[PDB]
Amino acid sequence: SCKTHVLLLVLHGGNILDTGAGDPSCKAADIHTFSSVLEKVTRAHFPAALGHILIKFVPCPAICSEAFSLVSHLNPYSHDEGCLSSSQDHVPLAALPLLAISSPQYQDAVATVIERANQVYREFLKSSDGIGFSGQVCLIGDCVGGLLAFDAICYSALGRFDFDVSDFFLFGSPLGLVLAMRRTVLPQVRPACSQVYSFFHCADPSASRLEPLLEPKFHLVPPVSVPRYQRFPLGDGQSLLLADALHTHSPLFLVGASRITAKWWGSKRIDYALYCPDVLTAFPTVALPHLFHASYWESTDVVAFILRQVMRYE
Amino acid sequence: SCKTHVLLLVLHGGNILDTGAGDPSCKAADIHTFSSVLEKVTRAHFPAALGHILIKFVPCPAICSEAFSLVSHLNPYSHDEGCLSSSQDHVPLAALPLLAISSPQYQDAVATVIERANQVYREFLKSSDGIGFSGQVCLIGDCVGGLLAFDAICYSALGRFDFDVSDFFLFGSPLGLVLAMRRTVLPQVRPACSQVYSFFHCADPSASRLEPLLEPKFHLVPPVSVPRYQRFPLGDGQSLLLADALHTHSPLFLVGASRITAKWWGSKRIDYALYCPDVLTAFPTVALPHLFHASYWESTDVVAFILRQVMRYE
Repeated sequence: SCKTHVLLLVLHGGNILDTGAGDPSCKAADIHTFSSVLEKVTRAHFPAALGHILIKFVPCPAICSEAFSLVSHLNPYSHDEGCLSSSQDHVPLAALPLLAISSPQYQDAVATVIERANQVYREFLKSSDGIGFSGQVCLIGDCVGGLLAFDAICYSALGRFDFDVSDFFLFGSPLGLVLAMRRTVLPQVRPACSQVYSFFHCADPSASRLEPLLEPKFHLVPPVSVPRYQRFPLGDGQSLLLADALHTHSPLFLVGASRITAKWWGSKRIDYALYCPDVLTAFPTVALPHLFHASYWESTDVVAFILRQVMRYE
Repeated sequence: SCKTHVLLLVLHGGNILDTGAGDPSCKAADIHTFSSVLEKVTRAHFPAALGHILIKFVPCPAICSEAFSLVSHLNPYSHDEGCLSSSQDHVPLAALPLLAISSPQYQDAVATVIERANQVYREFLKSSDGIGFSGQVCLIGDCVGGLLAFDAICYSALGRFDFDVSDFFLFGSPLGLVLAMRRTVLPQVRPACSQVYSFFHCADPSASRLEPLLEPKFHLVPPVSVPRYQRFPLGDGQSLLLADALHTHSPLFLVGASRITAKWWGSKRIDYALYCPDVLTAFPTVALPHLFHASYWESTDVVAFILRQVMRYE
């Protein structure tokens, strides 16, 4: 009945250097660009999806504001008020998410995200495109929004989203570092979703693997290489299944297989490395969080990958 | 009576990438190199100090071991067991001190350092060089040892050192980042010493200013430039006093002057930037913590500076 089969809900929190009140047009511009890539890839190769996948977004609070001010005041190099210096090659970017999630007010940002996402979902259900919706809701979190999205669906084994999450995609999010901090302070939390797919460019300062936090020996298993759309528009035929990694690397892991499988966040691999044009690596450190953030919204590699995953429901 | 007028006690904890049991000969080699620089500068320009300044060291625990393992397992790049990859330009070095001090066992490392320092001090007092000692004890902390040394002398306004600390020198220590984390979680702690001098090379990944944590507008006052011994073996004649910075930058700060002066850690500036040979900047990120760590023990710039400070007691 309903024309929308899959709702892609984007939790847009910006990147680790964003501060203050965001520009709402900037968030909408990101989503418009992403939506145009989705439509183009859909027409070229997934015509059965045309008109059936809808994108909505949720603006998240900029939880790195105070952390940015502290890091900027720690900078040994000369700089102007409210600024970093591009000469600081090793600006401590990894401290920004850690300071952000350590704030006593971080939990309030999570509660706010849940409230805004439920309002967006409810308006969708009343809209013409949402009447009679019975499909899948996938979550997409950007660099910072991914952190909030994860904490919003996590449980042990503030309210809650009004929907059940199927696929959960993370765009260059430093979640791994955050979870390493939380394990250090308080030494299983798992997300309530059908699968986690965490994308990163290896050279992104926020690139953080999650698989070795579930099973440490995965640090010796390479991340999955996402196929370049230009060469493999239909994918490269790889199964993506955890069981294939366990089977191929059985000496490393193998009760072993069942214990790892039980604690995994889905039946597929979690760590996905994206092809990184060499141009992106020619920039000073302070420019990289925005450049990597912006890359996702126009990535045909990422969009084609997402589309392939939502076809087991067709 | 006693031939030793100043005891320089070095808390040697290594750098943020050190793990496991240290090589004791390595720590002793560092201290021997430092001691030889001290003797050479002393003979050239402080002959009244010859034979009257003694160096002792205290090996500290390698509190970054577990953090190193986590960061190494987060690395998106291919690497070997127990290793970082030099291709990871933005390895999250800033996470290492933060994970280290967040461990529930960090407080036990501080207690252990206090115990070992008191044993070293007691053996010194029994030695021929220490009988009748009535002089000053200065503390020197290296990158990691500085963190432990600071927490050992801090109080609000585990045991304690058996001595009172005069000057406290920090060699490229990420204390500022640690204190920014602690202020974020629990939003005055001050060290029990006559003065803090925190040295850094601007390009050192652990370089972190402390002055803006005491007074935020100091982020717009440059750190003090340490004179190069090659050109200014006797110093450049600068007072180093906080009051001179407040006076010269009075519009920024000025009850203001008295409140800032009261919360400062001594009467002198705290942030000291060292000249950095360009060679040190030609190295990949994973090599920099050791290279910067090693630089201090052979630095005539640092040694001449230290010697000038211990002359107000002559």
